[PDB]
Amino acid sequence: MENGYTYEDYKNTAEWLLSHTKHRPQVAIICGSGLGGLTDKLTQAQIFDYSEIPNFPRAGRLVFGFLNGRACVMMQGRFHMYEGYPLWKVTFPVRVFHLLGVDTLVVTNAAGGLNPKFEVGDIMLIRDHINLPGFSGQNPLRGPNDERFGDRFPAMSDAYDRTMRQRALSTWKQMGEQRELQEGTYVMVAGPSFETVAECRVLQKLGADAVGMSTVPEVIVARHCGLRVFGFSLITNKVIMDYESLEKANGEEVLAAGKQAAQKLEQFVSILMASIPL
Amino acid sequence: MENGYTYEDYKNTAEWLLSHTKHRPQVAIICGSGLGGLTDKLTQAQIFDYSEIPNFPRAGRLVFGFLNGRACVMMQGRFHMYEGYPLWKVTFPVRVFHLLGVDTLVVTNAAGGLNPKFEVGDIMLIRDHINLPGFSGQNPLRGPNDERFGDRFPAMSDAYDRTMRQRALSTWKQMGEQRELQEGTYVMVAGPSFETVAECRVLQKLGADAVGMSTVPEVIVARHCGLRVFGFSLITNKVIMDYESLEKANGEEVLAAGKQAAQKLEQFVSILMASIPL
Amino acid sequence: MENGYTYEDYKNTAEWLLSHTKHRPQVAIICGSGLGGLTDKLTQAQIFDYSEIPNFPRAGRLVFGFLNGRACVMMQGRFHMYEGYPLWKVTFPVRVFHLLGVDTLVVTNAAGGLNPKFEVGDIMLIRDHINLPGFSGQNPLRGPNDERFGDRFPAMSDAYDRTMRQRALSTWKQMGEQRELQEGTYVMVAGPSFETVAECRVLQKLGADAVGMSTVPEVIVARHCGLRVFGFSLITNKVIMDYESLEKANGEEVLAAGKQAAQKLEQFVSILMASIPL
Ligand SMILES: O=c1[nH]cnc2c([C@@H]3N[C@H](CO)[C@@H](O)[C@H]3O)c[nH]c12
Ligand SMILES: O=c1[nH]cnc2c([C@@H]3N[C@H](CO)[C@@H](O)[C@H]3O)c[nH]c12
Ligand SMILES: O=c1[nH]cnc2c([C@@H]3N[C@H](CO)[C@@H](O)[C@H]3O)c[nH]c12
Repeated sequence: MENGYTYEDYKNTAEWLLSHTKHRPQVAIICGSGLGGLTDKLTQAQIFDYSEIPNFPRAGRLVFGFLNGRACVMMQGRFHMYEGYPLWKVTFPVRVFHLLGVDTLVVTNAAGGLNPKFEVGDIMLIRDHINLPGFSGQNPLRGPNDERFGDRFPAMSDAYDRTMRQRALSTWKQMGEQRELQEGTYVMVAGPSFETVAECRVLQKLGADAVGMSTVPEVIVARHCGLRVFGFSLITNKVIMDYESLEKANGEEVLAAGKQAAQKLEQFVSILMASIPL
Repeated sequence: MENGYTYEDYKNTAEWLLSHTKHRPQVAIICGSGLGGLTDKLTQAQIFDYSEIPNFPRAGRLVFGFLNGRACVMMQGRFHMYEGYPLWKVTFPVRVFHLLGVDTLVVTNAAGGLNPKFEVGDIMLIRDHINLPGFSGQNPLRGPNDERFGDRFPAMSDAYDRTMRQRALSTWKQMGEQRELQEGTYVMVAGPSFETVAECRVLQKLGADAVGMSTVPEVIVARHCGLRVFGFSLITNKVIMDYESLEKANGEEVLAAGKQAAQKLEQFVSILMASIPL
Repeated sequence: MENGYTYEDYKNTAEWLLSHTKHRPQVAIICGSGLGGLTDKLTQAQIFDYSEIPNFPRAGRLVFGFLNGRACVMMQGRFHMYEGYPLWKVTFPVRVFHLLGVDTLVVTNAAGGLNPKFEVGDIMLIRDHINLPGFSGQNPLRGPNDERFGDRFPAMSDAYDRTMRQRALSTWKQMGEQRELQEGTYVMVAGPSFETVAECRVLQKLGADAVGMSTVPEVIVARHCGLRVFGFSLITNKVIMDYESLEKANGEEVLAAGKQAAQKLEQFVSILMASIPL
């Protein structure tokens, strides 16, 4: 295997962007889908379709602008391993962002609650991840390493910025809420099918608190090239963890688990901006 | 990655079959190898070699006929990830079956007993699975989804039909047997080499009861497109679970673990037919 | 998928080698990198670069010679899944070795200690492995099997020769050392990034004692074709197993964890030679 992109392809995507928008983003935000009407909060919103973007994998848009005093770039729609993309395509935008000048990555996603304490609607702050595809070989850094981005063997034990995590628990308290900010381990599985009961039990045993099909690869790539990362999971569903229970996970409840729980998340992210140091 | 087949290739395999046999199967059966002399029980047996079959991966035969009052199609020999097939080839026949008109899938396989209660010879009824290749990306649905088959994000928490499971425990009692029908979680690993002792201990800890190298992908594809699924593992070997024990798993004992334990299985499947609703 | 090499490519690499060196090796040694200045201990050292070697994947050298009374072949630098090589390239030299006449494989590697009893510097003798890439499909034997090498379904429950393990604990006692020879399960993960804390906790729970990114595939291929295998991990780092700890795994401490701990290892291997039966 080999990454299709050369250092230069990245570099030429970045330049193209640098020249087609006067915005100079500092914070990249990678939202779910449902969990990002977050586009209206921006101001001076400039949109590019992925389709116009030299090299951009493949209705997918890059929106540049200003969230609450920070210059942002928001990916609206992301790529997934389950769509068939190799990981070096899934995480191509991350490297592009670094070269645009960005120094922080915020990632959000929807995920099934594995911890029996979580409730549909909860926001879980990501403290750590379990990269199960990565154990087998599906790590987005597989291949020759390019030292212009970062090291051969980057560390992930501190992927999720301790400072931003503290500031996120501050901010949340900064509005004394009906539920608290949750915290835990996000496990990535490839999907696109949902877990069996036995699989759920496997993931609870591994120590995971939430489960989804994304995020981890962008986080690894982000950290490889020196960005500060933090993120959240909107728990959209409690994963079925025993056999009598006749109820099921669907793409419908994940999507339709926008509502006040998703608006909550938008506003939370938008306030966070103020805790990101210039 | 991308599935090599288009909706049309399936469709043209099905039509070719619809026109070359007057049989109209309702139940697809996917047997092991050793565990399916089950071909003689059929009547009005019409055979096609895979080799004559427009598109069929690659001595492999589709046998059409009548098991105990049901119109069947029996795959004789299957494909495996360990032979090098991508999963979209392994599970191609499943989609073909759906379009032939089939509404039920019975899958059987040979597997090592992980549960220390099992004994060589036991039939384990499949209650659930742990799809370890699927955690990393080897899910046969990886790629663009085709809604003519089914949803983007199908559920697997109920893959193994509760009704058929109940009817299977009925039927077994319907002949008050020397051992009981076993029940549990089948875990798929890719192979083709057998597990170490430490690996066995891993799989026991995950909650698995039996282990093999097949089945799970056909089950996921079956469920993706609305079939009713049930299956069995003939436990052909107790997997070596500690270090003094000098005895070893071989392809010889799996094969030669036909005998009265495999005939038992044939007859069991053949009676089951009567519990499959028209 | 398919292995790029045919039985003949192996065969022609071997012959080329058989004819370009009068050495006839019996023991293949596959060292780390840092953990093999072991080249000077050899005598009658003949070097080939990988680059001159018909078919050899891709500064990489095969060194032929004599360790302590045994005819050796030492791979200096190896291939890794994380560099992008498929496993059938990573393990190509192993098959070549078998055809050179070799009957034993010694493998060594650097690995993070998962067992809280290990200490940086410790040598762990490999008693077993957990091949996590192999669970998902990344097994170097994936594809049609070639019976000239070995069986379709080889066993790995005895991969790590019990005799050589006993002789290794003898030999170590044969110099009554400040720490003892450690022993345990090596788990392979693909890398190239290092584990999170949560991942470490996963691997401790699976029963693993050390973790690295190599070895397992060569061992599986070695055993597939009948070689005797034994190996070691030099524990170069204690893997970070809880969150307050601010210290991190780096490629620098792994490399610079040569020193007296690596010389110890060289000398240990060099004495071992005397326990390998002719
Ligand atoms: O219970 C779950 N298991 C795995 N993934 C998801 C998700 C996320 N939502 C999407 C599927 O609805 C998918 O893109 C995935 O990342 C929500 N709930 C679950
Ligand atoms: O102990 C085992 N581990 C993994 N697979 C199998 C099998 C099944 N039998 C075949 C190998 O003998 C293979 O196709 C696999 O699906 C029997 N026993 C075991
Ligand atoms: O803590 C660890 N986790 C995973 N691999 C390694 C290694 C081994 N060392 C190399 C990276 O420094 C790499 O080739 C890997 O096989 C040392 N320590 C660790």
